[PDB]
Amino acid sequence: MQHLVLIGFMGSGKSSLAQELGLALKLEVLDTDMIISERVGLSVREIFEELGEDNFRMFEKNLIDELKTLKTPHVISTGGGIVMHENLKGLGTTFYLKMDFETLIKRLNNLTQAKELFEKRQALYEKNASFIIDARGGLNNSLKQVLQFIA
Amino acid sequence: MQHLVLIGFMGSGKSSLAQELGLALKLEVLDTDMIISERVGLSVREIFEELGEDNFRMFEKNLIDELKTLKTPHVISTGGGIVMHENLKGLGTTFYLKMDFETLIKRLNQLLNNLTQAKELFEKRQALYEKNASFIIDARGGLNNSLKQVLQFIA
Repeated sequence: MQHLVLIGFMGSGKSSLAQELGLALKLEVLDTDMIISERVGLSVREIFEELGEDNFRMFEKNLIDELKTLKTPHVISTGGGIVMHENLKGLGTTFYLKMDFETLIKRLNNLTQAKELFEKRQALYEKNASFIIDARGGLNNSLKQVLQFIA
Repeated sequence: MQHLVLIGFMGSGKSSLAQELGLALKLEVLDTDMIISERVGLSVREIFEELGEDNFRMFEKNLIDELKTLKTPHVISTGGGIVMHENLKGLGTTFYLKMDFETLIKRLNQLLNNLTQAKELFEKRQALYEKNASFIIDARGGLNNSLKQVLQFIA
C-alpha cells in the first residue's frame, strides 16, 4: 500500500507513465507540480519568479508530508527538483525514469561543464530511487518494468 | 559610470523600462536571464527543472562578477531572485520597480483561487528588494513616469 512515486528529469515521460500505471493498477494519479500550482494560484514558473525557489520548496516539502498521511496508494509524478528534499524517500517507493541525456535534450561534451551538472543530478535521482527504470524502450516497456518490481 | 541595474518581480515592467533607459541615455542594454539562457541553451524554467536552483544561482552569481568588469555603464535588467546574491548591490546602482500584489496578479492573468498565502509571502519578498535598492521607483503609474524618476535620480 505504498505510493508509487516517479522521479527524474522534466521530459523523461513521468506524467505519461504515471497515467498508465494508475490505469493498470486502478489507482488515483497525482502530480505534485499541479497540486502546488492549483493551491498557490500561480503557475510553477510564476511561483519561482514571484515567490522564489525557497517558497516553492516549502510548498513541496509540506505537500510530501501531507501525501504521506494518505494510506491508500496513489501514483505520484513529481517535478525535476523534488529530489533535493530529505523527506522524499519516505513518501513511498520511488522510481527513477532513466533516460539518456541526449534524448532528453532533444525532447553535452565530456570536456565542458554542463555534462558534469547533468551527471550529478542523475546521481541524486539514483540515490533517491528504490528502482531504476530503463526509459529507452518506451512507455509500455517502462510500465512493464515498474509492474514487475512491485509485483 | 555605474551600471543601472533594474530589480523587481516579473511583470513589473523591467524590460520595457530598460529599453527606454537605454534609448534615453544612449547606452547598451543587457538582460541577465537572457544571457544565462543563451549560454546554457535552456530556458530559465528549464534550468530550474533540469539542473536545479543551486546551479541556476551559480550561473547567475558568476555572471554578476563578469558584468562588474564592464567599465562602460550598461542598463541591466535582472531576474526575480537575483537579490539573494551578496554580490548584487555592487554590480551598480539598483532600482526597485515597486508594484503591489494586486497589480502583479492583474498583469499575470493575461478569482476562485485563494491568494492569501501567495500575498503574505510576496509582501515578505518585497523587503528583500527594498533592502537591495539604491532607489525605489513607483512602478504603479506608467512607463514614462518611471523613466522620469530614474533619470532624475541619476542626473
